[PDB]
Amino acid sequence: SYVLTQPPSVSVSPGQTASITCSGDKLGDKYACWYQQKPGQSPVLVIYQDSKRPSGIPERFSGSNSGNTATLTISGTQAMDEADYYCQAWDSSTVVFGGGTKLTVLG
Amino acid sequence: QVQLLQSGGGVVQPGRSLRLSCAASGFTFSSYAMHWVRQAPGKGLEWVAVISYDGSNKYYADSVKGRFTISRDNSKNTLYLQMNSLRAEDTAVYYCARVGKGGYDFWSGSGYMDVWGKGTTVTVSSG
Amino acid sequence: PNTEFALSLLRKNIMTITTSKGEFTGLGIHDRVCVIPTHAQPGDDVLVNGQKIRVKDKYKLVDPENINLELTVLTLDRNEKFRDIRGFISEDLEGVDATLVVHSNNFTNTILEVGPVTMAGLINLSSTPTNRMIRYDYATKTGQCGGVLCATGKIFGIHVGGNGRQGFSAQLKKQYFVEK
Repeated sequence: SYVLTQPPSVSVSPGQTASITCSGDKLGDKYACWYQQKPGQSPVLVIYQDSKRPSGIPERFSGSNSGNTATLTISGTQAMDEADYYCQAWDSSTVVFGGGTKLTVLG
Repeated sequence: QVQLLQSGGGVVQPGRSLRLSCAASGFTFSSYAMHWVRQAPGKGLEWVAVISYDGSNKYYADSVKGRFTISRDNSKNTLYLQMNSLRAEDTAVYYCARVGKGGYDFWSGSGYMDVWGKGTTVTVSSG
Repeated sequence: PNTEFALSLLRKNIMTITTSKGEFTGLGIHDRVCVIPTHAQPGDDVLVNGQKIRVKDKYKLVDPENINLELTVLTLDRNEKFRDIRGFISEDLEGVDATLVVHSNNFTNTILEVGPVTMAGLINLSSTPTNRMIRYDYATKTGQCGGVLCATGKIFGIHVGGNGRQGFSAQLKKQYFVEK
């Protein structure tokens, strides 16, 4: 079983940079993508293929993936970014979600 | 325009079967692998199953392999998850999702998921 | 959505080639001639989709100024001939949305939409100056070396390196091969 680990929670005030990571063995040799999920809603793709942003996703979201860790960075976090964030890895033999990180935006 | 309209679900007794379905519209359904992903109450997203674009390849998470079946009808733009031998631990919201075209394995269906259905709640009435 | 050409390539021309350096995607061109990244350093035999095949001949491509082009042309000691794809080789690449077709390591049957491509020219590729490099802004992976850079009915080059933000292919030219 391939396991992806995320920190349980991150909290920042509006305008700060939030950094959410996901780690697994040789994750940098796979593709990382990121989903945002708000209460009572379906996940929404915010980053795909390590670093690409779907149209409509704010430019403050960026992604990287190297070594064993993928990182979702929110540069100038907004109140509406409060949500759970999930990393997912894929390669030919792999589709695995990380455990999720709760992002709280406060004060 | 791009839509994954889910149906089915509800309360089900353990050991029994329930079919989840999804109607796809606004895109060429027959060109995309599809996944089912589930989320138990207060838990994270968990991959459940995949079916490749033409239905020829199917894979299942260890937790449901040997019980669930996935299928698709590319003439009716429909996707199905037949849940059999249900257990309490299958209780979850079930989403179907489309594999994005930015980069993928068309044989295994592995990739990232760029369109998600609204989700269907399945509650198994067992402890 | 647009996969027919890539699937055709995968079925008749793209192989997993194993050398002592590991698995690479390889592209059969015509006859018993295929290409692989030069840093694959093939020996006297390779594995083609797992089967041991003797290398009848091999040579590294360099440009008229003796600069590495990072392509090695292999002639395989096998009876089956490759479907001739020389007519699809294209230099008609500026601003085209290109695809990488990968069949090696943890990226088999893999299609990547790498976006617009451009000629970067000379690059320091793992400390070897290498010419005729085509660049794309896309995250590539260690297991994908040899990936075929292409578009519908066009073959542009072979993926030979990258850094996680930009990837680089060695250009393919019809003039590298017997005229068709």
